[PDB]
Amino acid sequence: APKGTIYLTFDDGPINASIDVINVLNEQGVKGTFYFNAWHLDGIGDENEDRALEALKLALDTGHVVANHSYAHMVHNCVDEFGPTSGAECNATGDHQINAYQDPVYDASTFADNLVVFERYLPNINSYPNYFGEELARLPYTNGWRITKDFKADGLCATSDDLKPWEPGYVCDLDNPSNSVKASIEVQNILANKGYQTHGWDVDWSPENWGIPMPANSLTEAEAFLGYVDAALNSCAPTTINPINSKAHGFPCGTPLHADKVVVLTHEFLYEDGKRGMGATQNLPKLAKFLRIAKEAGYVFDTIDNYTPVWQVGNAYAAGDYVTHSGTVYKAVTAHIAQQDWAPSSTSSLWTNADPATNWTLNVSYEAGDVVTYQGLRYLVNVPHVSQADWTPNTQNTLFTAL
Ligand code: NA
Ligand SMILES: [Zn+2]
Repeated sequence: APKGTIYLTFDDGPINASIDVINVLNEQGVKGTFYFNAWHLDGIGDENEDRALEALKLALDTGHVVANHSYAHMVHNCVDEFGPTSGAECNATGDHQINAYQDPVYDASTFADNLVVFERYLPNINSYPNYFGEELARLPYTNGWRITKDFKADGLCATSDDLKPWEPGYVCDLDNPSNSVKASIEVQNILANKGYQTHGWDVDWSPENWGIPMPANSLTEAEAFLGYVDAALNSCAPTTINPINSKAHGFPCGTPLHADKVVVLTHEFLYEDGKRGMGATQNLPKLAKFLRIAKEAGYVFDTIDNYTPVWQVGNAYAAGDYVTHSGTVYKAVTAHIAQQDWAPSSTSSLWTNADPATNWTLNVSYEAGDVVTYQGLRYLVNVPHVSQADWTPNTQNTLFTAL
């Protein structure tokens, strides 16, 4: 059995550099998960991106998973009026993380916009089984997680209302997080209610010297980075990670679904020869070498659509095991072997729904203290129970108390 599973994930494509990263992965059979921003398809993302559509097609045609990172990386919150030059304008100030989330309803809606743009540029995108745009997301800047009803985390220092973490006077108060962080938490919850899972990361393959003129050249070496992975294994890395704005607060250390897994965050723009350094000439070899020695160290590589295992006929499940089935998270009621006619569902006796959503949902094991939303109103669970269709919170006064 493997030492563990690494989920190599790439943020902020599709850009020209994505093609070179993908090719490297393909020559070793490794599949990645790509958290894409469609504004690069529109040509306003201030990267080398004339081949962005080519790169999206290549990701899909060679089996990589495409996921939702929002249309424009929240850059509308970086400028007064979003437009074709906002990306460069925000790159000039480096203020990406300041007021990064403002109106959570609007900001969450830019994940929906992202999908509309993908489906205009690639009309058959939903005929690809590896297109997970509607089901997997990651918030810009934010190591926040929405995995199951009992597996969630928020980056409480991820973004700021004024000061960047290194400026004099910067403070993060975990009991009074920034307005930006509070808005981002609401974004997480909106997406969970639309059926997304969101995944953060354990380790960020990033420049070791943010300060040199060509920072991409300081990308950690393959051997040293494997050391970071090894150290992340089963050590609750999302909470121990540095810098402060990268921590995932509340992450349930030791949760079984994270056991023996390491989610790596990196960015394809770090693997390009250009304004950030000779990332292609120096860093693509580090990537290729990482894949080789990771596999030799006993690791296997997988994509985020398998982080929660997909339900499969014939597999053995223990009580408490989590799966996804047709995109929905379920928790096994009893140990059993899966059979084709008894799949998870809203009426299954073998599974309960354990999506990280907070809207009232059928076949959920509700506990005292849970709060559900139903017909626009909030209800507290009074009596633990498994929900069912007749027990809608507005009419079930024994089981729910309106807030
Ligand atoms: Na889902
Ligand atoms: Zn990003």
